Amino acid sequence: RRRTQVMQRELPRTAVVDIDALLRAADEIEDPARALVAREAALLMAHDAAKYPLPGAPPGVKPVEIPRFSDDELAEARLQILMEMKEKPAPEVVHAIWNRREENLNALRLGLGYYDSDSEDGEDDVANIRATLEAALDRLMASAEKGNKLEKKLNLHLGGYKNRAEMLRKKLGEAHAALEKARNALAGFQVL
Amino acid sequence: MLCALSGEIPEEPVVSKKTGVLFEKRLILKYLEEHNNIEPGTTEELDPETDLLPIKTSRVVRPRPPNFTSIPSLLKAFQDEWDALVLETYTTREQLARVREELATALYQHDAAVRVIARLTRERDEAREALARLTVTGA
Amino acid sequence: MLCALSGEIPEEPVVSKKTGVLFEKRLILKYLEEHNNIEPGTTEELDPETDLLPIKTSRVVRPRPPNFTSIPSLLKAFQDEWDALVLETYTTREQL
Amino acid sequence: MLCALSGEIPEEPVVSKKTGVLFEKRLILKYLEEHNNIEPGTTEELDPETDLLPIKTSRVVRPRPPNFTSIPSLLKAFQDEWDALVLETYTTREQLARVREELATALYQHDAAVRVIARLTRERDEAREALARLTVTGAAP
Amino acid sequence: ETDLLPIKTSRVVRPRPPNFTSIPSLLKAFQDEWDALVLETYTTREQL
Amino acid sequence: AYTAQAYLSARRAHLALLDTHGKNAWLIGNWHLEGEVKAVEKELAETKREIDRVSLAR
Repeated sequence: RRRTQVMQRELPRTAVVDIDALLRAADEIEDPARALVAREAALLMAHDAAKYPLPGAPPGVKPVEIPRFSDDELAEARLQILMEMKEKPAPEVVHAIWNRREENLNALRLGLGYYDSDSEDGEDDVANIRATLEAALDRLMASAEKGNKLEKKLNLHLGGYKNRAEMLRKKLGEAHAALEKARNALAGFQVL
Repeated sequence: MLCALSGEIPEEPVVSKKTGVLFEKRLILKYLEEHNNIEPGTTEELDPETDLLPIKTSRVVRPRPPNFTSIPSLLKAFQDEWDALVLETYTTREQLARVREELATALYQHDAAVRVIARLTRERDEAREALARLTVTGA
Repeated sequence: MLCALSGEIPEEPVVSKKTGVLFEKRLILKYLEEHNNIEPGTTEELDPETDLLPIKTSRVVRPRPPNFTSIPSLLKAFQDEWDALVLETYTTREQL
Repeated sequence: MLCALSGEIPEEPVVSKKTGVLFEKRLILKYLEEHNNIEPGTTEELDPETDLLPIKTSRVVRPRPPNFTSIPSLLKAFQDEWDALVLETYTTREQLARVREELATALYQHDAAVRVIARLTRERDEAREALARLTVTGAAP
Repeated sequence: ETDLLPIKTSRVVRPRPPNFTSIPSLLKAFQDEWDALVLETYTTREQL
Repeated sequence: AYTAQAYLSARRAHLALLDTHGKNAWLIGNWHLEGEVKAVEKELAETKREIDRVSLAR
């Protein structure tokens, strides 16, 4: 419970999190409350990586100590935030906003996580698209190699069964032709 | 296919006119002689000479083997793959819509919490300034 | 048993009450519509609403080949099957 | 109308008796099998034998384009449609992953804001207690 | 008021027009073409 | 590249399902094909027997 909530929740954000660079970016924030929130989020991400290392992340991440806070203080903060919360937008409004985002920006552009709203430069978008294409090509090559190995193993396992099925089908076709010829011969023999 | 009682491909299959369940001729005959002409799993009585109809397979058409490379089999496999992909896309879209609604609610709550945090920081700074002034004046 | 109209195992088999010939339900309905409700290969009229008995059994599952595991491979196989069916129909017409 | 699960007009659609949402019979049956009798878009359980009712109407005639009069053109059109559907599914999966990552970042920021708000409330309470103690100890003129 | 039930619409998916490019429509057309070819081949086989 | 990766993932899933159920699928298909071939051979044998009986009577 002392660890980060995102660590115990689903959909992990990043296996590798840099506390120092995120804290330096938090110090560059002009708004003081936003800077404090970003620094605390960096500390929470570092504690989540240290306490709950995701698959592929390096181990031995150093944890960060934090002061103890009562649940009553968190409940009071949540009540204050709910009192300060305005009217929630309807689901239709959020759906229309998402549809406008998917109509103005491209669906492939919206799917890519490097397409930010403030990234109007074509060079940065082109570099991000090139990096994403290189990563996708590497992943596709690895998947193709794994699928080729699996297909080779399956073919080596089931080639005899396939050959037996083909031979049985050919024998069945020859038997059907012979049966038709025999039926014709029987009809002719009866007439004769 | 398969037989209901024997569990294998019936050499001389027959179909009950009441239930439509295929069965082998000899096994169903012995069961009807042993179960007083009553079908298995049903309390209805089936006539061994009337309710049973033989199944005939004319060899006029070319016998297509039931392989996965068959054209109707390929069509059925394509339909099944399309249905599975549609179900997966529907589940993924439902999960994405739920995640987007949760992210929008989290963004609104984060904006409210940032406003509350700024107000609390201003109040704490004012209280610290008042405490410092009281400590300086309180000689 | 296999469908007499399709040449393979019917997904929804139906049998005539008098002829007792297994066929696909859609194929039997199309043949009845295209021949004024007449059993194919016979001179006796067939009623699809009363004389057709559906077959309630399990579905036969074809073994998927290792090569036929991709959408483009499936499309190529479907094109080859359609071309083979067209060639077989043309050869059957010429032989007739 | 179009089916709710697929977005296209089903050939043999059925309607739920609770919400009145049109769907395909096979797709709804597969979804109920996969989700253990859960209706799409809600959490209520609708029985396909009872809550799902078929609609008896005339078949809508789809206008076949003149391009779809040959085997190769129809095959190319079907291949293009399948490729478009596969690309749409991959884009939907990538967008869902990006939305999940963004929601995780937003939840981390919200938890950080809650912790900072609790810390600021504790600091403000301590400062207010110190100010009250100084005012009680001090002699106000 | 009781026997008539209204029909609701969900906008989870985009509106696809009922054209000839639909996957299910293409599958139905291919099945109909296969059935017609099978009927023609069966008539030709009976004649042969 | 995304379409190719989706196709590769679908092929990998199909290969995994094939490795899971290949023996059952091949056995069921072989049993059905053998039953159909046996039925066709039985029909041909019955026709040949009837033809032989007619030939003997003639």
